[PDB]
Amino acid sequence: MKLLHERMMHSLARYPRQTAVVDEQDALSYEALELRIREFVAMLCALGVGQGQRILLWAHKSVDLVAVMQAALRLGVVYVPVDPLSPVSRLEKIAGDSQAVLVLCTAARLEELAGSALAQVRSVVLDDPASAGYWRNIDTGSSVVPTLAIQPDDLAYILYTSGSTGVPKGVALSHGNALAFVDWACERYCFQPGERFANHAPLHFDLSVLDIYCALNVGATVCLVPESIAFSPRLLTDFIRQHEISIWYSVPSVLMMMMQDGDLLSDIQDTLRVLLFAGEPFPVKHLRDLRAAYADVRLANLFGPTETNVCTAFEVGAIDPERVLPVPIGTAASGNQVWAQKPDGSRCAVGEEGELVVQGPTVMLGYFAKPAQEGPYKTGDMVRQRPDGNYEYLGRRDDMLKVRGNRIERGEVEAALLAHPQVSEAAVLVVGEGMNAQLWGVLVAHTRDALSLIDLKRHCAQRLPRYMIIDKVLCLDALPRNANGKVDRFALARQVEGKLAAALE
Amino acid sequence: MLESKLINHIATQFLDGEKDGLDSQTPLFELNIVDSAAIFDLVDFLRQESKVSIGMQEIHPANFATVQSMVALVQRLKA
Ligand SMILES: *P(=O)(=O)O[C]C([C])([C])[C]([O])C(=O)[N][C][C]C(=O)[N][C][C]S[C]([C]S(=O)(=O)[N][C][C]1O[C](N2[C]=NC3=C([N])N=[C]N=C32)[C]([O])[C]1[O])[C]1[C][C][C][N]1
Repeated sequence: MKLLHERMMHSLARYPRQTAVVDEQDALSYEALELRIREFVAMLCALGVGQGQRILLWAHKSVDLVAVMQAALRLGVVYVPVDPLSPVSRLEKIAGDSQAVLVLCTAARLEELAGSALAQVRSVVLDDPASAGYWRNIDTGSSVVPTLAIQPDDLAYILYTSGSTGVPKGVALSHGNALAFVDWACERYCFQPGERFANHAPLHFDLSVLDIYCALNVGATVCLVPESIAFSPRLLTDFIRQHEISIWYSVPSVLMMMMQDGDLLSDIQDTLRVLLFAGEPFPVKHLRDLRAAYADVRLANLFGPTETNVCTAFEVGAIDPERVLPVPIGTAASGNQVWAQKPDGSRCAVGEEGELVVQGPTVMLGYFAKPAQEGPYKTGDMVRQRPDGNYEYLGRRDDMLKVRGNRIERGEVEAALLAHPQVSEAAVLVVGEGMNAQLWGVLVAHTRDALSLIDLKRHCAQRLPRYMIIDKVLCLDALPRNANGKVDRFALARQVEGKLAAALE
Repeated sequence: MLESKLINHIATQFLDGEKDGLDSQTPLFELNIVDSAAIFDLVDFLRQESKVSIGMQEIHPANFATVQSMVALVQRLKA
C-alpha cells in the first residue's frame, strides 16, 4: 500500500459497485474503471512502453484519462499531463525534455503534430473511433502484462511548470511524494467512503492530485468538471448540487466568480463539507463573505509550490471584522518540517522575514532529467512567523509571477516577446491584485513605434498558453536597469502613470 | 448594428482603443483579449447595447469566442 496504484485496488476490493469517476459521457463504477484500466495496461504493453518511459497526456480530462494514469502507474510508466490548450511549440519543448515515447491526444490535434518536431513520436487518439490511431484499434492479442518491482520513491509522474528560460521545468514526483500529501489530507479532513469530490483543476496542475487520488484512496467518487460547465459560474454551482459535491478544491479566483455570478452565497450549497483553496492570497473582504455563508464548513488555506505540493496549511476559524491582511498560511503539512531561513542560512526569529524552507516526504525527487534534489527545498516564498507560530505569506523576491493562481515565470513570457522581429528588449510585470491583476509587457522597439498589441498577442499565442499572453504593452526607448542589468521595477511607476493618465480623461 | 458596437467597445476596453487588428472573427480568448475575469464585463455590455437579458445556459464559451458568436447569440435570443 506504499504505491499509488495499489490504493485504488484496495478501494476496488472494498467498493466494487460504487461509483469511482464521473465525467459528461460516462460514470464508471470501481469495477468498470478496473476494466478500463486493464485495457490501457494491455495497450501500453502492446506498444512496448516500458518501466521508466514517459508518455504525454495532451487531452481534456475524462474517465479514460484517469484510467490511463492508473494503467501507467501499474507499469511504472511516468505520465506527463500537458495542457490541451497549450500550443504545439510548447508541447514540443516538453516532449523534448521528457523524451516521451508516446502522445495521447484528440484526433483534431494530430494534424498539428504532423508538422511538428514530434511527428515521429508515436501518438494514439483518445476520442475519435474513426482514426487509425484510435487507442482501441491497437491489437492487444499478444500483449502480456509483466510483474514489476516498483519502490515508493520511484518516479510516478511529472508536472511541468513555467521555466525562466522558456523551456518548462518538470517537477518529478514519486509515489511517496503523492501519498504523503494524499494521506495527510485524508487524515486531516476525514474524507469518507462515498463522498463526492469535485475535480475543478486541470490534470496538469497539482490540485487534481487531491481531487482524484484522495477519492480513489477512500472509496469515494471524483466528478470531473468539464470546461463548458467551468465557464458559467452559475453552472459550476449547479454542478455542485446535481452531483452532491462535498469536497471542493480550487484557487480563490474560482470561488470569487461563483460568489459574484454563481449565487454561491445566496443559493447555499449545503452538501459542501470541506472547502479548500490554494495557490494565491484570498482577498479577505471576499473570504469574509464566504465564511459567513458557509459558517459550519471545514474551510482551509493550503500552501506550497508544485515542487512540494501542500507544505503548509491553515484551518480558517473566524474572519475578524477588522482584518485587512490575508489569512495565514499556517503550519507544516503533508508530514513535512517547515521553517523560515535567513540568507545566512540560520532560522529566523519570530517576526523576522525569511524564505520558507521545506524538508520532508512531499519534497520532489528533483526536476526531470536534472540532478536530484538533495536536502531541504528553498521555496523562494518570503514568509514571517506570527507569535502564535503560524506563518504569513509575503510574496516573492524572484521573477515567478501569479495571475489568478497561474504560475508564470517572467523569463518564459519575455522569451516569447523578445523573439518578435521588432522587439529589442522586454520586461514583464504584473500590475494590480486579485481579479484586477493584469499582465504587462514593457518593450523596446527596434523601429518606429508601430507595434500592434494584436500582432504581439498572435505571436505570443504561438508560443505560450493563453493566460501567459500579455494583456497590455508599454513601449519606451530604454529599460531601466541597475548597475548589473537587473530591471529597476520602477516600470511599475511608469505603468501606473500611464493608467492614471487615461483615467484623467 | 451589433458588430460595430462590439468591435469598437472591445478595442477601448481591452486593446486600449487600438482597433487595428480586431474583427468579428478574431478569437478573443485564444489571444487573451478577453480573460476569465472580464467575461461578464462583456455580458454587461450586451445587456445594455442589445437590450436582451443573457441566461446561464447561454454563458457558453462558444457564444463568446468571437464577435460573430456574440452577434449570433443576440439574433438567436431575439428570435
Ligand atoms: P482564467 O482562465 O484567467 O480564470 C480561470 C482560472 C480557473 C482562475 C484559471 O486562471 C486557473 O485555472 N487558475 C490556475 C491556478 C491553478 O489551477 N492552480 C495552480 C496550482 S497552484 C500551486 C502550485 S504552483 O506552483 O503553481 N504555485 C506555487 C506558488 O504559488 C503561491 N502560492 C501557493 N499557495 C499559496 C497560497 N495559499 N497563498 C498565496 N500564495 C500561494 C506561492 O508563491 C507558491 O510558491 C499549488 C497550490 C497547492 C500546491 N501547489
